[PDB]
Amino acid sequence: ILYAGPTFTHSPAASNLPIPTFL
Amino acid sequence: AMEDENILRNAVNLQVLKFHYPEIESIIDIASHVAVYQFDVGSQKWLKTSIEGTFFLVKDQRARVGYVILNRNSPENLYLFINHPSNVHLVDRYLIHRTENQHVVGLWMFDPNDMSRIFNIVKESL
Amino acid sequence: SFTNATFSQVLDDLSARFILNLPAEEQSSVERLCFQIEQAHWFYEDFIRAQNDQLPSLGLRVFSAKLFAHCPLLWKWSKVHEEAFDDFLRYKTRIPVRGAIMLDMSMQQCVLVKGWKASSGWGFPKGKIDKDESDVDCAIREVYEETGFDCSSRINPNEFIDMTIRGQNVRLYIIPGISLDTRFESRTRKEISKIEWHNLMDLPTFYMVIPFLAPLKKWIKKR
Ligand SMILES: C[n+]1cn([C@@H]2O[C@H](COP(=O)(O)OP(=O)(O)O)[C@@H](O)[C@H]2O)c2nc(N)[nH]c(=O)c21
Ligand SMILES: [Mg+2]
Ligand SMILES: [Mg+2]
Ligand SMILES: [Mg+2]
Repeated sequence: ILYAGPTFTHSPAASNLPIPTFL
Repeated sequence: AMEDENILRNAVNLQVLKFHYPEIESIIDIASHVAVYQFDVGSQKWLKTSIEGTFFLVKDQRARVGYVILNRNSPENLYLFINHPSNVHLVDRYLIHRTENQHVVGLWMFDPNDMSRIFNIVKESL
Repeated sequence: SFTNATFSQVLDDLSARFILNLPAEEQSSVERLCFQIEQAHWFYEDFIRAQNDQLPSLGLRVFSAKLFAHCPLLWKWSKVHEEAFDDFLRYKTRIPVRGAIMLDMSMQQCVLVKGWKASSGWGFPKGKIDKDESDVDCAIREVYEETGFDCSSRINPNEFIDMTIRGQNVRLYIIPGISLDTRFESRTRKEISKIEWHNLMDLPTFYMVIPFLAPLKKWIKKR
């Protein structure tokens, strides 16, 4: 209903980021 | 009224950007919020750096295209140049920028439309 | 670097950093703008007033008034700022707050946290809910935020104490079996100064904990 923290504050965890083969 | 707010918005934005980096000339585009990450090679894992802020695709007085993140968590901002568009990759929900000196930065843009638009601008800008 | 920067240049920065380029989803209401004002205040107090000592320490209400009279987007609310700010903290004191009452393996001691300023009293690790996150995810987010301990594998969503202090709904999940050797440390920039255990018998049947002492003791005697 009411919130104190926006969505962009909940940035995805570091594990979510992709790992392409060249990394 | 919508265009008036955009005029005052870009005016204050540009004045603040010039306040931190006087070499900046204009603002090409803006993303509402971007979380920055760094991929640790040798550790083979992504590190979440606390650089969260507004994203400013800018151009300096020497025609160099770069981007500035006004970090909301600390005064340490992030100003990085894009010397060639083949260093930015649209992979999954993130952009992967390989800086000139073999640094891998991962930008997560809160707005997916901002991700696609920023990515397409960089791919067309050079 | 604000090492020497006028208060106007500071307010210009804080405008472009927290207010003027927000996502449109929360730039529609007035209270939602004031929550970013509170974020810009913590930045000004902790960071900007640390590179330029000449800048004054301002209360949240005073700082908001200066920034509302400064940023052109906010000029509409500058005259009715006292009433709009009254609506802001009237809004904030109604957000649901979730936390966890972490009991030890003997169920005779609990984990309490103390606020940053030395005057602030003790209380359970709790915090306000964010947009669209669940009550349990909120309790996990804020207990990890204020004590650095992850209770996701330990929280029981069916075992909680629901309270409505004033207009603020507070829910604290009872998590027993927390070992006394477990390490605690806050992961915020302020807000939490101390984290210690307290004997439940040593609590007053200062603290904002009293309301939960009646249900908690009945819950422990059951087990
Ligand atoms: C993260 N943080 C929290 N505080 C203080 O923490 C108090 C509660 O802030 P809160 O984070 O909204 O609490 P909650 O989510 O746990 O319910 C405020 O009164 C602030 O003074 C903070 N105060 C300053 N100056 N800077 C910060 O970064 C900061
Ligand atoms: Mg709290
Ligand atoms: Mg908290
Ligand atoms: Mg918080």
